[PDB]
Amino acid sequence: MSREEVESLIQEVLEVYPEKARKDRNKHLAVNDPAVTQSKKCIISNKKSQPGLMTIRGCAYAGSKGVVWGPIKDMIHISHGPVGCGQYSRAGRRNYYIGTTGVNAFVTMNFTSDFQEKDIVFGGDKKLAKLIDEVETLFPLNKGISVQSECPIGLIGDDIESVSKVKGAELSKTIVPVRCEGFRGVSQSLGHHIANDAVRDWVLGKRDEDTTFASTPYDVAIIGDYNIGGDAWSSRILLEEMGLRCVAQWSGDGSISEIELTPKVKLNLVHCYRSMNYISRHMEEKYGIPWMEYNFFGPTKTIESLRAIAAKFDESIQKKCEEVIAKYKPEWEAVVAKYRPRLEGKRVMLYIGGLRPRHVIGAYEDLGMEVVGTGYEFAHNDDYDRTMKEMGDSTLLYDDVTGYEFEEFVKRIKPDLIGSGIKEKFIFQKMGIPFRQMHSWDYSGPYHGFDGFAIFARDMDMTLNNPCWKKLQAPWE
Amino acid sequence: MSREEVESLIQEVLEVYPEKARKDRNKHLAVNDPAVTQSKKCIISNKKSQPGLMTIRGCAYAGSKGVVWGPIKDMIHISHGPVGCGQYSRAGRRNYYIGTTGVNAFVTMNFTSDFQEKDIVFGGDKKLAKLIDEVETLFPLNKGISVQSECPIGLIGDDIESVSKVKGAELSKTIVPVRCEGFRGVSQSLGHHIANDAVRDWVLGKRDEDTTFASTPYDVAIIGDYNIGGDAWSSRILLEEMGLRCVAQWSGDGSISEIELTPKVKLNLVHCYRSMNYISRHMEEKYGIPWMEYNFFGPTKTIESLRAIAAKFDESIQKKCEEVIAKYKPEWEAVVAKYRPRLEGKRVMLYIGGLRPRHVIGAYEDLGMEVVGTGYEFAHNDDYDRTMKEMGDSTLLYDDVTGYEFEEFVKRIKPDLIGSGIKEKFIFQKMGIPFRQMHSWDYSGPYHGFDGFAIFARDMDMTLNNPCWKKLQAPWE
Amino acid sequence: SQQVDKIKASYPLFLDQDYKDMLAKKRDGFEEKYPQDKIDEVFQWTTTKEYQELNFQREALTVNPAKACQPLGAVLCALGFEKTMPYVHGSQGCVAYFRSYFNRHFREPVSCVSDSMTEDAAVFGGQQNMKDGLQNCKATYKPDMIAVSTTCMAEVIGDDLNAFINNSKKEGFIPDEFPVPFAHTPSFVGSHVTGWDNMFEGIARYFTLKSMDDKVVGSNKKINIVPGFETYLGNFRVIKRMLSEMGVGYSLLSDPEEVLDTPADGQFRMYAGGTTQEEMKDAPNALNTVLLQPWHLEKTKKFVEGTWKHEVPKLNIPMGLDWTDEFLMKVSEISGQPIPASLTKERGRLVGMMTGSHTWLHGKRFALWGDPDFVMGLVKFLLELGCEPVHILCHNGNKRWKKAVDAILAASPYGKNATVYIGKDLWHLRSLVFTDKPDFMIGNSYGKFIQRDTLHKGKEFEVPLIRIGFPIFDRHHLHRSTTLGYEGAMQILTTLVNSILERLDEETRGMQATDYNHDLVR
Amino acid sequence: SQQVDKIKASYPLFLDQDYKDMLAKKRDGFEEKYPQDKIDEVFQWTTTKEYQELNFQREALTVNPAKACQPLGAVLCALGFEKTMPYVHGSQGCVAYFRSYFNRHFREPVSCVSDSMTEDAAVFGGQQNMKDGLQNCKATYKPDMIAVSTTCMAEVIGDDLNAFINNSKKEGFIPDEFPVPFAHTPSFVGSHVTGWDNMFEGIARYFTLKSMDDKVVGSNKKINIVPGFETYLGNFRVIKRMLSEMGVGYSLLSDPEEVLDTPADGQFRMYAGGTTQEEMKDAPNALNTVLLQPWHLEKTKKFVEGTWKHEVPKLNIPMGLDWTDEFLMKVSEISGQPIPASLTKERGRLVGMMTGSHTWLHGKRFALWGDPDFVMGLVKFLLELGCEPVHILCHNGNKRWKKAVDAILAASPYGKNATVYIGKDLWHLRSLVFTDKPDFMIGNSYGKFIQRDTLHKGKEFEVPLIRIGFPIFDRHHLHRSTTLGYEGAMQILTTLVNSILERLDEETRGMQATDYNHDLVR
Ligand code: ICS
Ligand code: ICS
Ligand SMILES: [Cl-]
Ligand SMILES: [Cl-]
Ligand code: NA
Repeated sequence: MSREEVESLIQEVLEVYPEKARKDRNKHLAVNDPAVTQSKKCIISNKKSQPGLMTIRGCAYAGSKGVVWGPIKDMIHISHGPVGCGQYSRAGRRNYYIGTTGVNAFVTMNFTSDFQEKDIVFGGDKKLAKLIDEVETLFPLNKGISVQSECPIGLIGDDIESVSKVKGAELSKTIVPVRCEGFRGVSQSLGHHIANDAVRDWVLGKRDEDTTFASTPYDVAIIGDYNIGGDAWSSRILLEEMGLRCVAQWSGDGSISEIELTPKVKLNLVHCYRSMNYISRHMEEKYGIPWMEYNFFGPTKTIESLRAIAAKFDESIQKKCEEVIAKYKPEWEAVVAKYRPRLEGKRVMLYIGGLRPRHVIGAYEDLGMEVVGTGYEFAHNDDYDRTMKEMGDSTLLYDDVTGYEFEEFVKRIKPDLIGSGIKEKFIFQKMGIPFRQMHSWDYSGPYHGFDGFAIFARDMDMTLNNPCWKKLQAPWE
Repeated sequence: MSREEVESLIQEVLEVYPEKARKDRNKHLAVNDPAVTQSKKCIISNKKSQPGLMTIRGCAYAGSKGVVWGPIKDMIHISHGPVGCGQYSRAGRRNYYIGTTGVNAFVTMNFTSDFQEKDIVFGGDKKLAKLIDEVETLFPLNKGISVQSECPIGLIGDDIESVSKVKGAELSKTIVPVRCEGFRGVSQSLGHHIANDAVRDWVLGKRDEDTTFASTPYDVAIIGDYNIGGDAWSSRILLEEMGLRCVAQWSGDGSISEIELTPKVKLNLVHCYRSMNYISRHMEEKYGIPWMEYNFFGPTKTIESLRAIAAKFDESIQKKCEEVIAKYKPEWEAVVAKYRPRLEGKRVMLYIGGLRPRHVIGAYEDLGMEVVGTGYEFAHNDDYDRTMKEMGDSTLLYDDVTGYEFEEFVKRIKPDLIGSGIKEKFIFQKMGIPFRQMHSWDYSGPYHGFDGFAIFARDMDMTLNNPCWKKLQAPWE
Repeated sequence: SQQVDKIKASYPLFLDQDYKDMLAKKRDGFEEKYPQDKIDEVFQWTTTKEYQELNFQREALTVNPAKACQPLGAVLCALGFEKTMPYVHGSQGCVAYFRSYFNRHFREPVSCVSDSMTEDAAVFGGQQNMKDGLQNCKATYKPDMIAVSTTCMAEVIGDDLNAFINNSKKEGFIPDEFPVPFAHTPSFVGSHVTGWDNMFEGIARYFTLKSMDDKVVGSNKKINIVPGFETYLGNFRVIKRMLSEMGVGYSLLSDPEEVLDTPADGQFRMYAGGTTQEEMKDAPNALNTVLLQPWHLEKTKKFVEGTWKHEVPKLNIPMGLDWTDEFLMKVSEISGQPIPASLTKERGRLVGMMTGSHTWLHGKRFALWGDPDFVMGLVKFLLELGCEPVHILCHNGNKRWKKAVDAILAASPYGKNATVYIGKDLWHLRSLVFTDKPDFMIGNSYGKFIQRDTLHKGKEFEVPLIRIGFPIFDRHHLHRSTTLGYEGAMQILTTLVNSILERLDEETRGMQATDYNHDLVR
Repeated sequence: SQQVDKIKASYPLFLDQDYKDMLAKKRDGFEEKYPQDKIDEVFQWTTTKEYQELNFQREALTVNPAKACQPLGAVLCALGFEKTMPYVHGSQGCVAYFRSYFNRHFREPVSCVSDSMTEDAAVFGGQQNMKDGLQNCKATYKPDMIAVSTTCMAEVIGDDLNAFINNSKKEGFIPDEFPVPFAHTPSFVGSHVTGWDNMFEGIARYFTLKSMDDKVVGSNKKINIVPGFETYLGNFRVIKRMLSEMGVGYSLLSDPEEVLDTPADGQFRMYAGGTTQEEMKDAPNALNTVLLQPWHLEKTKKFVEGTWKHEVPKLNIPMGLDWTDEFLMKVSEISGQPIPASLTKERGRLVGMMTGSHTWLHGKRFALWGDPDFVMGLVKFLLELGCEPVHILCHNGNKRWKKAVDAILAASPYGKNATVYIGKDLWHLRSLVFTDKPDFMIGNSYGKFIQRDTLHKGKEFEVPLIRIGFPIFDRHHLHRSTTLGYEGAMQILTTLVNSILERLDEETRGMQATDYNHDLVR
């Protein structure tokens, strides 16, 4: 499709909307131009969703409890409010960890205050304090508690900050109050920010006056990798094979101690810019620690990132970097040799959250596939700034896409594969379009690193070329 | 019912038959008189079945391969002929054993010469010699081979005896030819006899001149217990608590060495008189080993049997016998206390093979139940001689009962429980009559001994008093 | 590393020695982990009676609940109406969760909209969101009906749904004739099943309250069937099948089975089938109304009896033998149609299966949970099979319901060891299956973590999970099953007996140790 | 000893210490057992490629066959006709086994008589047995028809069935007009499926051969359906259901589904339902005859084409997507009836289930066995699912059938690793699952012993059994299920994918070792 045809497609789709929605949605749909450096000249983002259009977005509690805090494995996170939020988000995100669940780790458990009407009318602060005592009794090996506020907490005027201060002092325990009520912001994104500020204000500084950790010049932290299907582990192994020492992982398979140790590292390696740039900027300002973005999707980006990271240290790290690259070269070349012939030329459309819609593009290109459209649920313009040079000319970009827009775009563009989420998956399977979950990896993965590229390739081939897709039309029709 | 009513029931049921079958079946149906000792004047047995009347009987191959030889665990038994017999009889009988199946034990495997037409036409003796070499190669820890003849072997004139001699000599291995073709005899019973003669002729004498086995005055053998559900183990434990040494078990969990050592024992304890009395009589005549019949069903018979067995030895054994009785007294008394109130007065009809139709009566009576009818597939008149005194006056007796007869008797007598085999079970459950398998124990058991009585009582209660039997009539009918 | 012809995913990739070594260093270096001995000691403690007593003294903490929030049930109810869009007035995060929860259980598309109230709406209320939301929804997704429920934000701030909807029509955002039933569905009251009840009464009210003058009971010669919160497609289908078998005229009010099972034929159907608006308008002319799950249809009951003047029969959920019998007999009496031979035969086939399997089922002990009507029907059927319900948990049950189940238990010898729990969660149940261990659990996918915990104590302590209920996320296509009627009873029975036999085969598979009991025939 | 309130059956009774000690003394004292090191050494050897080569060099020994003998199939065929008593001329031991075998699979009564030939018949023949047996059977069990097959005794001695029956009628043991079709069914030729074919062709000949003069193809506007040896009740039902759904007139020839599923209502029905004699007599007037399992209906096909002049279409067994499609398209072409919308939707739902489960099924490796048509349909469907059939065993298959299955495999990339074996048994298969391990076995209850053997080598070598086939003795009520059509394809798919997910859950249940992958959602 040409630049003008993609523009016509946008305008034709927008015809269904009432004027107010049409005017707003027009600003969130664009034809890509890789030359542009300020994306706000082509597309607007991080604005309120239009009511009743079936956005795919979640809320700030999702961004804070579900995304940033919930993976931290040796703390207990309280879903504070009525029973729904904690139940719908119980073990839905595959932020993997090593622990003894219910004893020293708690990630897949659902701790809630289960608000009833009496708690709404009279407040939940007395309940929260009693709940904290009960947590301490029944789960003595927990190393800290967070309180993840659901919508009602701020609306009824509860003061979870005072509870946390008083109960934290009384029990000599780190208790983190998080005001991530779902009415705040417009999406998961503000949840990220609120969660980052909670880490900043209640945890990150606990060892500021402790000099007992012996650092080395090679101490790094993996920032913004939530270890989906083991992603962070297949990232960490490469970095340590390169000679670096990973002191912390934020927050996949993460522990509260390694968060407290992160101000002692020499470099913060940021994968998810969207969710963790806030705390990265804070540690630069407060501790002088530099941070850099990297990308471990596919061999081209993984090699580029290893080499960019190693250049920040010394010749010995760089020598180990080239040994890592040499070790895995036959492995990923074998993957490409097997699967690129099966995938060359295929066209894919993506819709994910705040990073992967640009970050996985290079991995698809390493298998000869072309990303013909991409977009984010809740990215900001600095994310789109980073996306336009990664996407081909005249491709289609969509911010906070509606269910109707996405189906209509797909019907016209006719992609060979779609990569998006669980609320999209079964729609497109009915239409006979191969679909891969790009949040949960469809219960597969890891996809990061060299070992993840093998799985990514196998997974795209198994779905795109599956025999099921040739049988949707009955032979008598 | 009165004797007259039962006599009238018999005559009414027989009116369906043609004259020839009527006259014959009349001789196989009787009203019990407990004073009878010459049962041949009341009921005839061990005669051919009338054609086309749906006998429950099997064949001589079942009595030899299925019953006597199959259980011997470290030998390999060849079902010699076409593929059916060995497949239908693969693992249908629960003759339990300890071993490593496929390596040193072989009970639940089906070894077969799988006759095709070329074998019928040219004979199977060359195939048998080759099969024996293949068994020796692929199962090197077997301690002997038996050849169980199916119908065609004798009909086509094969000479398995010469093969067994030549191959046994060549390979220095015990190879036992058994002429148990199913056209021989009239039931499983002749297979017992044929099987006993093969043990006698090819196995039992092998250690006649070997005096290296260290005998004791307390050595016995359990003759005729095939360890259904573990029956022989729960018998053996009591004998050894009484101070005896059980040198052999024929043939449940039995090994070929145990058999070869049996002529060194002091006393043979015969449970199944029908199937093993032949070899027991042989062993007294040749070796001077006395034998006795006993009964380990229910506490009354088990106590009497223990005391009768101990009486054959010295005072030390009789002392340990009363110690065994004292130990288990609280246990079976607790079983009776729990279950007899749930079963008192209930009436049972039995139909089984050649021993249990009289051997289990005492166990039912220990729970307050009454056996109002009983019979055998293939018993002889010396079995019925032993059955009349154990059954109440004017109860119904039936030999080689037909399907029609058994159903009509049940419809008239209306027992609370029926105990028979798998070909009977599902008929009477449609009729809404509780049913217990008295061959396979319905995949439960053991029923022998004190530990078996507890299971027996539990099982009769679970089925007789089950809620499912109150629901057969639709409430709108 | 990877072998390209034998690629390993997370399991078993991370069991490679280099990954094991790396993870050991991460733990030792930086996680400041409790010693394994202390971890073992605390785990053992959580399995004890002492820990159970502390556990059951909880008054403020809930751990691993067995319930969801009201608007989830409202959405499911709304989906069952023709060309109807579920619409939740309130915050959009809730809707992303409701859809995803159902996506994962049904493996089907689930459509639902929000009007995305933000912090502005928290201060000023959500009337503008409702006006633009209804207009946007109607124009974009072209539903014939929008059924409105609420998130807790809208309930706390006190949005007046009636007034907002009236004003959207007065100001022209949607046509005055366009149907917009609604219900208040606060997540801090009751549970998801309460939301279904609230939504259904709201739809029933919308179409009949102001039009009763011309209604005559019995004039359409049908029976209304209200299914309740129901997540087995087989249960919708078996009810319709049995009523068509008897030739009974019926009206299933809220019927999502078509839209939750559209064919994969190249086109996505947002809407399919469903109860029509005409069926609701005419429902008061039925002979009577039967409620398949009365214990969460109380508010619907009051309306049907109070306004339609239907003599709602006192029937339990038609689960098991007795209660399917009573269901069919009551339908017969109301409709005048006799129970045909085909259903008498199906009944006798169930009884035949019960006689065939009774020995393996007798005395088996179960722990179970779920919604009130489902749970009591499962308790009833288990008693009919001769099994022992031991631990019966209903997080969202009430005292009246508990009293009714205790009576069922008291009327059967198989109930002597049973205890009914209400307001307890799956962390409570975890303690119970350690201290008073049953043979199996019957429950939804969250039980898998209890099975994991029990196995960790030791194989002899493991309590396997039988998956019956909602949600089931870790097996495929079980939402197609049936639990109601004779068909549902037959399926449950087969699942129970073959779970028992599967586990026996596992315990007796060890060569020369336990395989003496590894029978070919069972 | 026993505790009265916790009674133990054999498992775990004999694990008690006193039993363990006793069994140890039994072994050491009198069993002269091979040392355990030697036992372990030989077991390990039986898992090697060296052993496999010797195993596959067998020419005379058969171990653990996967087939039965002809008269078993003649009985099952005969049971499918109205008020028909199966009657096997020969020795009574066989009938006892036929009945027990079917009893244990169906958990239903199975009627069959013998005429109990004894040793004297080896010299004098079995005519008197036939004479008295036919009179006795007819008088006692009052069948409308007696369908005669043979045991191998009768075949070796050469009993002339036609002469014996003709003399029986001549001499008044049965009326001249009483139907007594017969077939010679030698157990040393073919297998149980051959006996089904032989019995069916004998019955079809009896009723049509001498009355062809008034027959006109197409004149009754029906299609004849011959099912073959079929032991899933759902398969008879699904074919009748789909044909009725299309409004296609049909006659199912040999239909035992009623008599093998009678209700437990207080009365035993020896006969129920079944193909009528009039349906056999009228079958030549059909439009055509379709054979559901053509690879064991070759003799029936010769008679139908040669005598009735039906142009039997070339259809595979209707298993999986493509072959169910082809069956319905052929029925539509013959009957003139369109494929209705309901079946088009059911097809789309199956495709939807394939798309939903394809990621877990992809590449999964299977060993499987059974009868020829069943096996080839299972292979075809696995390919459609994107699974890899690796070891395909048909003990009773032939070289033509192998050629056809190799061609099916050659047409799909998922067949690259498959080998088809004929004449091989389950001891052969055991070797293959050790040396070239698959993920699962698909087969009958005899496969449980191969799973036991593989586990003994170690948990990482265990090959779990998925029970699809005949006989299934160690689970209850699986005979009620379905393998044909779209319905059967959905059931197989569900069984396969959930078997995969059960095993994955087992491998990831280990706390702090493998449960990082113990996902709630799959
Ligand atoms: S990577 Fe992360 S859960 Fe930063 S694992 Fe997850 S495509 Fe979310 S809030 Mo799905 S830290 Fe990206 C995310 Fe955010 S899959 Fe997407 S939406 S911006
Ligand atoms: S007679 Fe008895 S149940 Fe001893 S009633 Fe039964 S043909 Fe069994 S263990 Mo069927 S005491 Fe014989 C028997 Fe054993 S019918 Fe056969 S196998 S050796
Ligand atoms: Cl958990
Ligand atoms: Cl075996
Ligand atoms: Na041969």
